Amino acid sequence: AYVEIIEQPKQRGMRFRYKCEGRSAGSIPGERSTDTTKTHPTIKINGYTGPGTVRISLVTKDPPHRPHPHELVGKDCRDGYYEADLCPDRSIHSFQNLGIQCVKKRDLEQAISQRIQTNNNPFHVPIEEQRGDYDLNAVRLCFQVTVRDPAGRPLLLTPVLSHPIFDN
Amino acid sequence: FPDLPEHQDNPSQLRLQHDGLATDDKARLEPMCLAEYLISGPGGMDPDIEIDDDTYDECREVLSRILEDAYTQSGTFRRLMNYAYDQELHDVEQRWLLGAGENFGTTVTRKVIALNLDDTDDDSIPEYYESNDGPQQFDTTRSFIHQVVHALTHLQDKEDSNPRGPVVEYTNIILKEMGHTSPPRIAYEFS
Ligand SMILES: [Cl-]
Ligand SMILES: [Cl-]
Repeated sequence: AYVEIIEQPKQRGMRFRYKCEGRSAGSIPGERSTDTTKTHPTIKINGYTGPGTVRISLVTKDPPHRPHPHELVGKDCRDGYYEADLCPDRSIHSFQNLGIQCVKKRDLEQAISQRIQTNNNPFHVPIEEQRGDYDLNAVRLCFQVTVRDPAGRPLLLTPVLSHPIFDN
Repeated sequence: FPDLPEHQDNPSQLRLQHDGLATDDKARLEPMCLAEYLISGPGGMDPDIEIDDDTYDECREVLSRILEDAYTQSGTFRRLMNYAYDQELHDVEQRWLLGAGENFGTTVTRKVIALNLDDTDDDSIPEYYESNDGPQQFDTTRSFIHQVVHALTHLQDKEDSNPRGPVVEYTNIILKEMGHTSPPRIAYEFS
C-alpha cells in the first residue's frame, strides 16, 4: 500500500499566523481552490482499506527534511503536528482544519527542542543536523500514514511530502 | 441593548456582562480621530519583523473609514469604543500597533492589531464563516470590526457553551447596525 496526495496544498496566498485572537481558525486551501469552491489537502490510500492513523507534520523545504520549527494548529493537532484516526470505511481523506503557526525568530531553538522531545522527526534526521538557518518562509506537509498488516499490527507506510507552502 | 434573533436563543453570556460595563452609547468622540485613538504606529506580531510603511498607510486609511462609519452608525460600537477610550485609548502610550499586511489578529492574552487587505485580493482564497444562508465569505468590514472588537473588549472567541463567543456576537450586531447586508455569523467554527 502507498499514500498518494490527490489534492496538494495551495503554495501561496495563505499567511502563517501567530499566537493571537484571529477571525477564524484558518484552513490551508487546496491547489484547485477558487473564489467559487475552496478545496482542502487530500490524500488517497492505495492498496489498503481499514482502520489506521495519519500524522501530518511540518518539515523543511529542502532535504534533509528536518522537522520545521513552525507548528500545525487546529482540530486534532498537538505539539505542532496533526494526528487523528483514519475513517476506517474510506480510502480518501481530507484535512479541512489545518493551520500553520510560525514561531518568533527568538524562540527558534525552543521549538526545535520540542520537535526532538516529542519524537516529531519523520525522516529521523540526527540532532547534530537540526541546527543552522531555517527557511521560516517555506514548509512542506509530511503525511505519515499508519495502516494494519494482516494480523492487525500497525504498519507505517512510506511518508509523502507535499509541494512547498510559502508565507511571503 | 439591541441584539439579534440569531443570538437571543442561547445568547453569549460574556458579551451580556461586558455590556454591564460598556453603557455609554453616546456620540461624544469625534469619528475622524478614532484611528489616532486606537493606533499609535506600525508594528507586527513579531518584534524582529517590521511592517512596510506603505501598506501601513493603505490599511490605516481603510481602518479609519470603517471606524468612522461604525461609530456614526452603530450605538453598540459606540459603547465599546467609548468605554475603551476612557480606560486606555485616551492615553497616547496605551494605543495599539497596527500590523498592516499581516494575518488578521490581535493580542489579547506589547499590543498589536494585525490587519490586511487580502480579502480584496484574487491571489488569496476567500475565508468563510458559517451562517443560516450557508458559508459566507469574510469581507474587509467584518474582518476589521472583528479584530477591533477584540482590542476594545479584551475578550476571546472561546466561550464555554456558546457556539459564537462575545466577539462574533458583537461583530454581528455592529455590522447590522451599520447596514451591512451579510448574514450574521451563527458559529465561530464550521460543522
Ligand atoms: Cl474557510
Ligand atoms: Cl465575526
